[PDB]
Amino acid sequence: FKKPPINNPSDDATIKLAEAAVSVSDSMLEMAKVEKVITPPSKDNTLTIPNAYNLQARASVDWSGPIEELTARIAKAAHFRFRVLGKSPSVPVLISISTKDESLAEILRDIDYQAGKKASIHVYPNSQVVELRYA
Amino acid sequence: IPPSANDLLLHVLEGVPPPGSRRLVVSGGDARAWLSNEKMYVRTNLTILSPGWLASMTSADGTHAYEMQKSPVLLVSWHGKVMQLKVEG
Amino acid sequence: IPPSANDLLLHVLEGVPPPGSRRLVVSGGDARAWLSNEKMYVRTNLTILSPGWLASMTSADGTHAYEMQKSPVLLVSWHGKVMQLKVEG
Amino acid sequence: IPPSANDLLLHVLEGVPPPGSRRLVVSGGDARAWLSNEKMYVRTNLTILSPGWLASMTSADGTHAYEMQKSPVLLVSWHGKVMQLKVEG
Amino acid sequence: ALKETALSVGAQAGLAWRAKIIDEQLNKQARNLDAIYDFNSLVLEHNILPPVLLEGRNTLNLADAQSIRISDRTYKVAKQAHFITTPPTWRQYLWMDYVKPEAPKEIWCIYTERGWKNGIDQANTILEENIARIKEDFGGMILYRKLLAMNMVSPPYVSHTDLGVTGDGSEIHIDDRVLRITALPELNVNSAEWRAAVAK
Amino acid sequence: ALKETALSVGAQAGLAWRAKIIDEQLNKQARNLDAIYDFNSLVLEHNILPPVLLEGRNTLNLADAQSIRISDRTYKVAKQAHFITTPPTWRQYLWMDYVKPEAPKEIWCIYTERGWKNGIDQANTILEENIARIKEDFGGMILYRKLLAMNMVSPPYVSHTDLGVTGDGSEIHIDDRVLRITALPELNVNSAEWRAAVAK
Amino acid sequence: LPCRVDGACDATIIKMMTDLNKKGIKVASVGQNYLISIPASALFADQSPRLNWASYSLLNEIAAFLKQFRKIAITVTSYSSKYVSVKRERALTLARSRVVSEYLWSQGVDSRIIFTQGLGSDKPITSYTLGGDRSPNARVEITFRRAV
Amino acid sequence: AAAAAAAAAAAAAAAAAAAAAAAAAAAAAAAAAAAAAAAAAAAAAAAAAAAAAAAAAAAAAAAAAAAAAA
Repeated sequence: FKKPPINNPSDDATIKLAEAAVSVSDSMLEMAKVEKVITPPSKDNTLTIPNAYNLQARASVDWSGPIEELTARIAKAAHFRFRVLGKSPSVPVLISISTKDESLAEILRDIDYQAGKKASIHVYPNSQVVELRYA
Repeated sequence: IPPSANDLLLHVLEGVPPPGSRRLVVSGGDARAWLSNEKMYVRTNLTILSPGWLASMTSADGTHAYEMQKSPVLLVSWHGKVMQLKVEG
Repeated sequence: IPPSANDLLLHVLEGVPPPGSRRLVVSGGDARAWLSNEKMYVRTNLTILSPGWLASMTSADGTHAYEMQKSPVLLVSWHGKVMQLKVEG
Repeated sequence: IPPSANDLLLHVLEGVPPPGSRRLVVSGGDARAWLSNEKMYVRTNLTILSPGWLASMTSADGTHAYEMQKSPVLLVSWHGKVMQLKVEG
Repeated sequence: ALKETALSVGAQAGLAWRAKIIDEQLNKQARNLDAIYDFNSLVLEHNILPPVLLEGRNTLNLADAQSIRISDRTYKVAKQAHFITTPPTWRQYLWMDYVKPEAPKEIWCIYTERGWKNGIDQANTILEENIARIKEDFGGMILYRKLLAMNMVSPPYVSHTDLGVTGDGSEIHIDDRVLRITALPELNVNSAEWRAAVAK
Repeated sequence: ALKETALSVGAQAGLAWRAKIIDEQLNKQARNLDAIYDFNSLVLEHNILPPVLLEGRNTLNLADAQSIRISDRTYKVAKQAHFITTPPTWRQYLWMDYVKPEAPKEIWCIYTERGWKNGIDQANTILEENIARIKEDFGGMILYRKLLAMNMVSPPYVSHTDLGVTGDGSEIHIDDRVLRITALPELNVNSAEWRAAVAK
Repeated sequence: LPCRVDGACDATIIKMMTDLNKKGIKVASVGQNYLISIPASALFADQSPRLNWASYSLLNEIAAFLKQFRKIAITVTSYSSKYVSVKRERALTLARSRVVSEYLWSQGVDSRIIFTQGLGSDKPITSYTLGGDRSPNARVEITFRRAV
Repeated sequence: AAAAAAAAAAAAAAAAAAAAAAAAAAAAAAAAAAAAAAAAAAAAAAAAAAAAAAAAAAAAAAAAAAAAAA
């Protein structure tokens, strides 16, 4: 033998309150469906994983501050050259990473992402150089 | 120009009370609360949901410190559970 | 130039009383009445017929909100039936 | 320009108390302490560790003389052992 | 007179008992009321609590014997949009207050029952206004999202003045963004760019 | 009332007893706490006690309805670096005070047990703040040594004005070195020379 | 006042734990990871995603045992022996676990998530492969971690 | 309390009591995760009772009148 559910709407008011709950929560959902701006993954603009074996090493950083210094440091942690293209503004591009254990190509993913449109990262893995481009 | 935060949130991001405070006992959750001057400050790692806070910081280990007005009940999320915390003072 | 309506009819078009009111109990019909300052306001969906009102609004669902002077009886139409409602205060 | 030391540390580098003092009895270690004017002076050959001193001298035989504020307990190292000394006054 | 103070004994006990019963009757439907009064996913893009718009259709005012004014719809901005940190729950709006009253013949018994139902339905009217206030506030935010779609209001225009490292040497703040609301959400009267709710 | 002063008798006795138990419970772990709170090998090159830096990440202030300020990290210099003679132990920060209280039916017994646990957990909150204060002060010095590596603060710049034999003929001091701190440790805002904690 | 017990007692926890081990539902108790392992003979019919009517009593002290702990995510995962194919098998065990978690959140858990999944004998606890649901490999397992 | 597993061994802070088999269901400190969901206070979930008043009504610190407790 089985039981009915414990918080079950087994009551003529609470069924109306809970069918209203079902109707308001899915009406919130087609809400969130119509105003959810997305990016398609064909056109996401962010970096990929540049799949070089030096970039798949095993790192850790705690930081807030200006972006060119970390990517200088993760270039020379990845044994990569670091190029900068563009001009640094007087307000610096200020990002912050505090992960104690993740992959350092995915640092450069987090770098590009928290840069956004003030700057961006390119990786050339055959040339073994990362490059930081401003606008 | 607004003020930055309160810098005493750095102290209640540690466990130490503000100078010249009154202790508030907290029931039903891991939080500590002090009342400095008609404002309470809560060290927790829970997430306060209902009564609204004026300032917040967070340490390295996910401990948060909140400046808020004195409300005798705090509503938090613990791990997705809506939870109540009760303060005297 | 006349005033537009009272904008507090927007509040009593919802169920909420005006700020600083007195509740009036209503018998014999689905209405709520409050008295702000020598004027009562009635949230109903019935149609008040006899004592005359000074202002009216109506929501999306046919709920009406009436500003009128204090009369101890309201006469409405319910569904073509002439009906009486009785208020104390 | 700071003062050099206190020159009365020369006297309490010997065993002699400062002029116009009060004796302080010292328990649990070989030290002598006097209180001149809201400051105590300790002749010892132990090493005072916790409460911090304002001035120090040392004689030829490793006896030290310390000027410090009045703290009712002294923590020393004896021979690598952390040790407590207790003063009344 | 003793009958009157018997009624006054019964009133507050009935109020506190009815307050108790509807408090855990609220707490039995706690996740359902978070589904109903979900203010959390009604807030705007910069965690701005939306304002409460009030709709009144089909309005008359009898000003005097000589003149009336009708208007067809009235939209009012009440308690304007503002920076909320954590969104409102239903529990600030609906929770009635529980204190346990510790303050204590035949006419006493019959009027403490009529005091008891007077306390019960007076607690019911307090709860009715609490539901009324949350339905005002929440449906006003819903009425914004109608008129923000329907172009009768402005969205709020924020301004983020980014600042770099900030302060003296005793205190730094590293990424110092000051966020203001410049333009409040606000009904436009230039009415040609309005919309209309036609669906299928 | 007699029940209340029974509780007040039980409170201070429970506080002093709990103070006693955690004092030799501290003294049982005395060398372990010298290992934990080793301030001695945290001091700087000229026996300078390092300052206490406070980190607060991910900060919001709701200033009013119109404006918030977020900052990502906040570093505060609290109780700035200074010449220490002998380094702090844990015993100034953690030792609760033992006095032996010599000041003395059924309701008395049950409320002296509830006074006794009130004294016990109130002594526990005093100890909790003592541990909190030593964790603030010590981890602030650790946070310096992070930021001194990580170039967000200056090291202190001492100056040793050496003097030769000094004084009149009634008093000589032979090798007379005056040591000052000129530049205090101090957070730089010129932020391009900062570092970043990348390891492997 | 704050509550001492949270609707549960430790004597009742070990009373249900002995009674479930006497009826053969094996309760492993490692750290705070709790495992109750249920043979699929003791709940369902053979090679079916359908409960027997008497087995909801077995689910009754399963759910009343799951009253007693503060828990965040129960995961319920089911796997049986090979019947036709691994694709039919994984459809069976997915329906199997989702049916028993539908009954478990019909009943009382204070869990916030029940994850529920089924596998195609991909993790079998013995190499002896006697038959269908009478195999001791053919089982559902309900594992969680007791929070604080 | 911690019944029939064994007696209560420790009392783990930031937790419940620790029986001498396993972790018990009885809360050790005030600051454990005890499932409060029904408070009992005047003007809870608005701000607290503004204590300076001496009148008939009970005013909250958010300047609401607690008409359910006056």
